[PDB]
Amino acid sequence: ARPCIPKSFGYSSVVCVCNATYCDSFPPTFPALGTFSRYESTRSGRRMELSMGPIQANHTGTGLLLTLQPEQKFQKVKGFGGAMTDAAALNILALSPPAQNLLLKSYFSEEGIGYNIIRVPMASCDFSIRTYTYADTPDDFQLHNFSLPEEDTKLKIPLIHRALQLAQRPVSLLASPWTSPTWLKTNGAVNGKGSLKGQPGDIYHQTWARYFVKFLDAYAEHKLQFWAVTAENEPSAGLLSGYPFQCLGFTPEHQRDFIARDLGPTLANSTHHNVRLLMLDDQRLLLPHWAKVVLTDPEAAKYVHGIAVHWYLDFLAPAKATLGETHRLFPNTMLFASEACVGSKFWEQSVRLGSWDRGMQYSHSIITNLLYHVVGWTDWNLALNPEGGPNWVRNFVDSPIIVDITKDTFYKQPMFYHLGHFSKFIPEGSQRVGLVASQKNDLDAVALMHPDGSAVVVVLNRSSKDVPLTIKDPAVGFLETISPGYSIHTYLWRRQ
Ligand SMILES: *[C@@H]1O[C@H](CO)[C@@H](O[C@@H]2O[C@H](CO)[C@@H](O[C@@H]3O[C@H](CO)[C@@H](O)[C@H](O)[C@@H]3O)[C@H](O)[C@H]2NC(C)=O)[C@H](O)[C@H]1NC(C)=O
Ligand SMILES: *[C@@H]1O[C@H](CO)[C@@H](O)[C@H](O)[C@H]1NC(C)=O
Ligand SMILES: [Mg+2]
Ligand SMILES: [Mg+2]
Ligand SMILES: [Mg+2]
Ligand SMILES: [Mg+2]
Ligand SMILES: [Mg+2]
Ligand SMILES: [Mg+2]
Ligand SMILES: [Mg+2]
Ligand SMILES: [Mg+2]
Repeated sequence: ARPCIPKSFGYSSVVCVCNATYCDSFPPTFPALGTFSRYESTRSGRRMELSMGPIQANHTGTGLLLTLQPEQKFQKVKGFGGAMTDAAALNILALSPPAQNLLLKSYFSEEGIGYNIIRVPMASCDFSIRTYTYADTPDDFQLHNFSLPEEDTKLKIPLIHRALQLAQRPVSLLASPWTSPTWLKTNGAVNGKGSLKGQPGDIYHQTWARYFVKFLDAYAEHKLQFWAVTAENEPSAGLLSGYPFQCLGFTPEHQRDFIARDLGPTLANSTHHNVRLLMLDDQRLLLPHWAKVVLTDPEAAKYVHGIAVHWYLDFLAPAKATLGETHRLFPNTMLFASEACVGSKFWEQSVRLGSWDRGMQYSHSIITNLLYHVVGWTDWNLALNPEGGPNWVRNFVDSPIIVDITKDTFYKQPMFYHLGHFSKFIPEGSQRVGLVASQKNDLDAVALMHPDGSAVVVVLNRSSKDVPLTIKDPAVGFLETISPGYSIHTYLWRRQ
């Protein structure tokens, strides 16, 4: 294992500096029964530092106790990852090959944080430098002129293969479109207010559904298979006049009927029938309404595997009214967080190198999502430049890895480590279990059990105050620990 090379840029914490010959690295340590592992990251600069401690048979005192309830079972976890946008691919490929491989290993290798999801845009988005679709030849309803351009064949696809080949965990791919070809749209433009022409069940909608199959066919020719697709990225965006970049507007009723008549049946009657379909792929305030509109129509519901949710400017929001209510109404339709990013005010710089606050936003969001039944959490761009780009409409945002081309260097932000406290230690098939606090407290925490029956607990302290605490597992005993102010911990232990 190789330690963080820390660097401050004046924010509250440090980045870890990587280059062609060096990057910080680690696989999770399950010590002997009766011992626990602790991984600690701190604002002061500790980065996922491993320590161990004893598990006692007994505990006495008045301090905070967190008690696992391993017989209280909740959702199974699909996983964690990020988005291979054109911008992410361009930034990674701007490094020398050895630096590229250390960046990819940081995310995708067991030496890194064990990502197992990659979100793949279907053609261009704001994090593109060229506006294109896969079928720009006008009025090509047959999709004879459907093809993948070099953004896919020379940048994204080869990087996806490289990422998958570094992983031991199976990696799941998720596809989402931003716009259709403009000749399928009411406004004839990639951006602005515009929807598919006509109505679900017609030639425009059947062509758009077929475009999904042609996309999956084309990636399958490149030996890539998808776990899932979403029905549209941010369908509410295309309802807005002046929307600045690629979009395709659907009301929830339009999405319902498109799924029922066109996309569901077209996918089901294809070689890609095992690919899951996720609805919504948009902000939380649209729930539970969107779920009610789509999932109460049995001819739409039969095709919808899950509900994809985005996080933006609401990482510290309460989720009971949106995620909680949606789970209560539709508990057998999984919730999955398909996109999250930190945005700045329109006049502010998008990237804050070394912001601990942005790290805490990521981990607080992941904990909140897990406590409201969400099965996975997906970051946005895997890497950006120090401006938060490139981006053809200057809609810059932050990313967990920032590439500086001019020094063949990349910077791992606090967000990287906050996500890794979950991704590295919560394999696919892990299950959230109960965790109860003895007294009111300022901590954020979640407990899960691995498929093999091991325990994992994440404890985030967004306060400035150190909090001594005890964790009880009724089968092994008590972990006496401390949660320092501005820390995040992941605890691991064997239960037998
Ligand atoms: C990439 O990052 C690594 C880690 O921060 C940098 O590693 C450093 O590499 C230099 C190589 O010149 C090492 O310097 C050595 O200094 C001694 C003492 O003067 C000298 O006798 C040696 O010949 C050599 O120059 C340095 O110790 C090493 N540090 C670590 C922690 O491994 C590397 O420089 C970075 N690459 C670039 C291009 O900045
Ligand atoms: C579209 O595909 C057809 C059939 O292969 C081909 O004849 C035509 O040249 C293509 N059109 C364009 C504009 O590429
Ligand atoms: Mg600290
Ligand atoms: Mg308790
Ligand atoms: Mg897959
Ligand atoms: Mg408009
Ligand atoms: Mg495919
Ligand atoms: Mg409007
Ligand atoms: Mg978005
Ligand atoms: Mg981003």
